Amino acid sequence: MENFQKVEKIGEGTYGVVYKARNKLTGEVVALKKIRTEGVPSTAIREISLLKELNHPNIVKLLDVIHTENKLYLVFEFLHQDLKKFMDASALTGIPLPLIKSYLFQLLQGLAFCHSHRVLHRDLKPQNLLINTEGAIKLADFGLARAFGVPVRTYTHEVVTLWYRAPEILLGCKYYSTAVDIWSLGCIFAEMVTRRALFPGDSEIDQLFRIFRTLGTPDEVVWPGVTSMPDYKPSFPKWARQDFSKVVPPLDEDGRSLLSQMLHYDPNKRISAKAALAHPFFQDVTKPVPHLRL
Ligand SMILES: CC(C)(C)Nc1nc(C(F)(F)F)nc2ccc(-c3cccc(N)c3)cc12
Repeated sequence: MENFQKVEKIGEGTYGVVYKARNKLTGEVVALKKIRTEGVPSTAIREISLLKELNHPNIVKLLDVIHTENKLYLVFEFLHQDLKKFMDASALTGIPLPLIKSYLFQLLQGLAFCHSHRVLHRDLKPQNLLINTEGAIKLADFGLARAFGVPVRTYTHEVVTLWYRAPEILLGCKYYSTAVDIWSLGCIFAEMVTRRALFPGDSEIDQLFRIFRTLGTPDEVVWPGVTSMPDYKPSFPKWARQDFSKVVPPLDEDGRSLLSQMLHYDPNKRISAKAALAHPFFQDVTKPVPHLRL
C-alpha cells in the first residue's frame, strides 16, 4: 500500500511477513501484516473485517483491513516485543512472580472478553503475546487463526508449533470450545515459572504422549467420551499421573490449584477465563512494568 512507508521487517507470521511501517497520512507507526495472494475469499474478508470491532485493552488493535488486487493487508497497532524474546532475555532470572501473575491476569481478561462474544483464538503461544514498555500485554492474531488456518507449515515452510495445542484437538475433535485457549494459556503459565516449555512435542503423537506421561493417560472416568474420539487408540500406553508439585516447582499452592484446573482433560471441566479471574491466586495481583531495552 502507498500510504505506508515500510520501515523495518519485524517478522514471519504464519500467514505473512510483518513490517513496521509509518502511516504517511497520520504519521503513526504501525505493524503491517501482508497476507497471501490470489484470490482472497469473501468469507475470510467478511470475518476479518468484523474483528475491527472486537476491541479491548488486551487484544492488539486491528486499525484497518486493506484488500488490494490481490493480497490482504492488515494494519495493527505497534508493540515493541513478544513474550518469547522477553522469556529468553529473562533466562537466568525468571520473570518475577508479580509480573507473571499480572500478565496472566491481563491475558485472562482479554480472553474472557473474546469468549463472551464466542470468538476463540485457538493458536495461542508466546510469540503472539505482545508487550509494551508500560507493562501491558496483548493477544495478537485473534480470530485470524481460524479464518484462514492453522497450517502445519507457514508460508515460509516453518513447522507450526504443537506445544500449546489442547488434547481434544490432537485427538481429532472438529467442534472444540473456548476451553482450547485456556489449555494453551496454562502451558504458557508453566513455561514462565519453570523457564522451560511444559510439553515440547515434535509430532502429534509425541505431543500427545508427552501430555500423557505427565497428566496420566486419560480414560472414561476422568474424561467421559475420550474413548470415542476420532484419533483415540486402545493401544495408547497407559502412564500414571505425576505428582503436580514436581511439574511446576516452586509455584505456591494457589498457583498449582489454578494450573491444574486449566489443564483438566475434560474440556467441560476445565476452568473458564471468567472463573479463573476470581481464583485466590490473584488475591494480591500488582501491576508491574517491565523495563526493557528497545
Ligand atoms: C505475526 C506474529 C504474531 C508472529 N507477530 C507480530 N505480529 C504483529 C501484528 F500486530 F501484526 F499482529 N505485530 C508484531 C510487533 C512486534 C513483534 C516483534 C518485534 C521485535 C522482537 C520480537 N521478538 C517481536 C512481532 C509482531
